Amino acid sequence: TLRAAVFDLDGVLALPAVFGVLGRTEEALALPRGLLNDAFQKGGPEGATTRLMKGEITLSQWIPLMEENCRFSIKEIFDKAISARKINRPMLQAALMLRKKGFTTAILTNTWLDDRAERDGLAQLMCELKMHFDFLIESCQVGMVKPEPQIYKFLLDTLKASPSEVVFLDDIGANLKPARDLGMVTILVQDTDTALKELEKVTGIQLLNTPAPLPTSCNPSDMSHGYVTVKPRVRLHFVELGSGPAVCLCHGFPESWYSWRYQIPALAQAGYRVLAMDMKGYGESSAPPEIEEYCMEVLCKEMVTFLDKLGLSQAVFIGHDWGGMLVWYMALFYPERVRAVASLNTPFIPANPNMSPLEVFDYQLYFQEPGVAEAELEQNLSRTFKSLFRASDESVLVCEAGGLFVNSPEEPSLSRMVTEEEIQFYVQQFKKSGFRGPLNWYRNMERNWKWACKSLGRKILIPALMVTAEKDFVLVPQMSQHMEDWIPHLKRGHIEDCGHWTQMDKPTEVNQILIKWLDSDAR
Amino acid sequence: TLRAAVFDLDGVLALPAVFGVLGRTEEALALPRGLLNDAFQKGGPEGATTRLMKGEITLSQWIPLMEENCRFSIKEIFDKAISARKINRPMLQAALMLRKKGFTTAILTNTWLDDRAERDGLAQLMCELKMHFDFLIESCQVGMVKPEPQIYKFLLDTLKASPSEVVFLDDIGANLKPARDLGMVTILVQDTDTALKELEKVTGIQLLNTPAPLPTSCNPSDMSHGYVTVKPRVRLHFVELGSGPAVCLCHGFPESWYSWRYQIPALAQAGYRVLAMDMKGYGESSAPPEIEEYCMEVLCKEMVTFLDKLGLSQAVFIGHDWGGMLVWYMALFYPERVRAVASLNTPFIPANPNMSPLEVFDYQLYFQEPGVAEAELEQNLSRTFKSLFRASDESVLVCEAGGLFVNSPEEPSLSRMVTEEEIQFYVQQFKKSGFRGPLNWYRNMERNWKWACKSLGRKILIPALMVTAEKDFVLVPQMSQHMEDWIPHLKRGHIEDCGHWTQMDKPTEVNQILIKWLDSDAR
Ligand SMILES: Cc1ccc(Nc2cc(C)c3c(O)cccc3n2)cc1F
Ligand SMILES: Cc1ccc(Nc2cc(C)c3c(O)cccc3n2)cc1F
Repeated sequence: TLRAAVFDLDGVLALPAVFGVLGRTEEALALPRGLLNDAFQKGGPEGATTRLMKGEITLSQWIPLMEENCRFSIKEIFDKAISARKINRPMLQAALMLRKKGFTTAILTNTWLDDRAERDGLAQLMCELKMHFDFLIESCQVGMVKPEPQIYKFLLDTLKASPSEVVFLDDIGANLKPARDLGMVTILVQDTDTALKELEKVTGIQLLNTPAPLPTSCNPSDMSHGYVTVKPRVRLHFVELGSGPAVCLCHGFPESWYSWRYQIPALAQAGYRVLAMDMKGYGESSAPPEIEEYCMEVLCKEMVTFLDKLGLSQAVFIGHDWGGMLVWYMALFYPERVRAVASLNTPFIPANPNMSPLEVFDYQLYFQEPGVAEAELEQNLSRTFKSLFRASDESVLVCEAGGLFVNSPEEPSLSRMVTEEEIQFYVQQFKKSGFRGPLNWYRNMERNWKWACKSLGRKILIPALMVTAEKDFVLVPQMSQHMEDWIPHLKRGHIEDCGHWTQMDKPTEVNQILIKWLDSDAR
Repeated sequence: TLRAAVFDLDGVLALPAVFGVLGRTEEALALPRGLLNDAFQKGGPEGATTRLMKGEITLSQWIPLMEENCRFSIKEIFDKAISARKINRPMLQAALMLRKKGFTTAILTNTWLDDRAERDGLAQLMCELKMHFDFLIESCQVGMVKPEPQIYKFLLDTLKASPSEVVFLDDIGANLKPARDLGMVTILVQDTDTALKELEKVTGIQLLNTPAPLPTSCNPSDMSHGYVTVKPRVRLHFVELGSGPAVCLCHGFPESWYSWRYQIPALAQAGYRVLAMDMKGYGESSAPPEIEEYCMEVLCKEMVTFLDKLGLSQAVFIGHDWGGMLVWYMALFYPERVRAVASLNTPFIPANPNMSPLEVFDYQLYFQEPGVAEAELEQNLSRTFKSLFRASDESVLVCEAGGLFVNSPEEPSLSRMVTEEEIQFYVQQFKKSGFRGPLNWYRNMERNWKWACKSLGRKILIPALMVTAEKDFVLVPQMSQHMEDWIPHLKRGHIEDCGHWTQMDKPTEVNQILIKWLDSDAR
């Protein structure tokens, strides 16, 4: 039985093949057939290309030697061919499905050491692909090349498997040949669909016509964890991924940086430097007990200090729920520090200066009395998160009846939005500080209103996005209707059949909405 | 006696004053004298400008109201005026000198909430200035304005000082008036030199004609600390500051991320995202005991994984000593991941394939035997660092005589390059893992040579800088003479009267050299 799948890069995981550009250049320039392909393979295992593929020489050293075997521009031809080569999405998807089902996956490729001025494009491609596989074996790093028999024995050694346990996929029959002679299952890849039919048939796993997959998530132990002391007793923790303009993600109640797990790899891949916060009172961030430590004024001031200490003059701020509330106040009180602002679910409603704030919000009154909601929420963490984190149809949820979970099961079923593993991550995070810090975010209504009244004559004029979730019953889309009065250039997004837990309910659409808005309005 | 100094921003810490552009526009457009200055102050404490300065309205909301009081472009005039306004360097220098001598320093300014498309320029200015002061009091954040008496009582309250203990500096006599009526020492700032003469006279501290100050350093507790697991038993720690292209700083033996303390704020201010590493075996990074864990191949592989996990397709790599050696091998084996490479002191010398590496390097033989050098180096950490970290003339330093510190004092004097506090930072870092991990970097000579021989046919063709230190007797400038044979486009820098500890010996020149090279060759 098969337990490992091995894929080539050029012509298998990445298309169009760089090999196929030599033939196209010949046809475009009306040169003799196979002229450029011949110059490329000139000298066989003794030639310039074999030296390049073994890592003896770099791509820039090879360009003049290739120009020789040819005797326009080889650099220009290869630059265009490398730029045009993109990830073969259905092939990646099939590799992803096999790994998910327990297969050890690997990429085995004949490649070079790229020192071209434009090497970054390829570096980015390899980075995106590699994260999805157990191993990446590059000819130029191992000083071995396909079809030499040693690279295959090296592949089996790294895989810790016998040939009969390995499916090997390649677009070059000659490179496929030694794997077969060893006893491996082999697929000659010409067109993707037929290759996948062959793969599906031999593995007994459905790979073709499969349902739309969820975006890539985060493994906590694989992330870069950052820590910033904003004041003597206050430290802020964040997860960081990517390069480009800074995008600060702000979760709600009772959440985590992990609530953005589906957005982090997507936003970093779209060209942003993502900073996913543990908001004050949560996870690895500090959780002081005092109520006043959680008023909007102090939270926003600490987020400014967080930027100060990291050396960031600005960040784009994206918030959900209480994070969405924070983000509107960052835009109103610190516009110089906010590149752009986006809120998921939380509308921006100016404070009524002629009315106190306490005058679907029975939840907020139950949360007022210190200790009451903490007692109920901390009693059984697994139950708390399983009851809370549910889609619109999964509804398991007043104050009065004396509690949030009065007519709720002791052992709720697992929502379709989460796995048992993901629930347990939240359980482990909440074991450190409990619910006091998180609940204090609701305990500053009067302070928050007083502070908000100072902004009543202002408008939000920096780039802004409001994202509504059709089926959020706490933060209803209708509550955002008058926002344009205060944010005239406000851009919008809307997600149908989406509950309160936007990021995990509808991750694909959240990502589509944010990336499109970031690229048009945030740089 | 004075213990606090308060500075205005416009016309004091930043020049030319934004107020002085109204008069220049009037003269350029041949408009009636004081026309634009009059429209600006129209309505007094009831006017549009007072509302803007109190934070009732944002700059973008104020532009149309100002256009009104005027009845070209107000936005255009202010955009140019804000862009032109730069930090008043000698004034900042004097504020820096007073704080160093125990003064509580603060900025008190009449400013606005900037929501302009180009607000970043000012956000960057405020960030650079603020880090150097105890307090920043902005009119738009406190809803109070100079010359109203409450802002002055608020300033005294934040300062926790009585008026007679405060020197207050302002370019507007009317704004200076209430501080004087309270009993504060006041300086009307017209020209900088005269203002500083007045400041020097009243404080009794030399501020004018003072020696060239060292670049801004790092306070460890004020930095963002990052942590990346590169493999099960290996975690890498780094300090991170700034935005822009990633610049990875790699220290030598027996050093720390803190060895780059003078480069971190300078490089971040020049527009780079600095990642200052604790190299494997050092500080908060993991220190496994095994020798093989420290061969160049594994170290370079882990640095690639560090980039993978942070989502960085490339970084510019800058190394000193053993970090300089690592950085040349990153360029040779991973060019796709290296934006540009720079080495301080460490030359690039290709391996001799016909000769073993063991055949000024008596230090390296003494370091070979596990436990010997650890015993001597760990015996007294304060003595180890005080003896090592010295300028070219301070020389307190064979193997034979049986030791590194044979004819060295038990209590060495403090080098001019370091403070007692800085030595103690290194002492505290080294208390965690000792010298085993650091010394293992010298214990892979044969493995490193074997790995290096695979690169003998390659050239370094990506952007590269070699920086030589005249008085480094281990890594002598003459050892770098043939480097061009392998790095043809190699750029150079040279530092005279500089010992082995380049960064702390000559910080100003290191920064000048790196920034100039980064801006021309690294983006
Ligand atoms: C159970 C529950 C209730 C409310 C919220 N979210 C919010 C968010 C904001 C922003 C609120 C708010 O601003 C006022 C009152 C209640 C609020 N509830 C989240 C929950 F998990
Ligand atoms: C005491 C001492 C000796 C040498 C070095 N630096 C180096 C750096 C490299 C890079 C070396 C090397 O490559 C071979 C042998 C010795 C080396 N010494 C640093 C010290 F603090």
